[PDB]
Amino acid sequence: GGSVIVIDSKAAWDAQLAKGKEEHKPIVVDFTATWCGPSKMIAPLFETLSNDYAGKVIFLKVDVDAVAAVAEAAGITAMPTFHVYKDGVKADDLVGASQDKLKALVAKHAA
Repeated sequence: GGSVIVIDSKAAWDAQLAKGKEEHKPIVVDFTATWCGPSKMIAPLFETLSNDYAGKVIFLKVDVDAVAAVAEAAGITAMPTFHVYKDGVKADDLVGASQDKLKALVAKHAA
């Protein structure tokens, strides 16, 4: 899926956040579920932005079915939910399938 990194475990989740802190590059995470309509509708844009901003922003995907513990720790309630992580901690979020809002989120934290 474009440049998006599929997170398959808590261990991979921690390592990616640790690398993003090392490299001083922001991380945008898409918390998804295959039963969620809005999640499937904005996934193509998340993939496109992952290609456009490759080198500036790290893009992760967390399926709440595959890694329930990471979704629980993140406090997810609705989907799609986007989280921005800087230096290991959550710095921003965006809930909903708004296309303009997602483009603005990635642009805000890539500058």
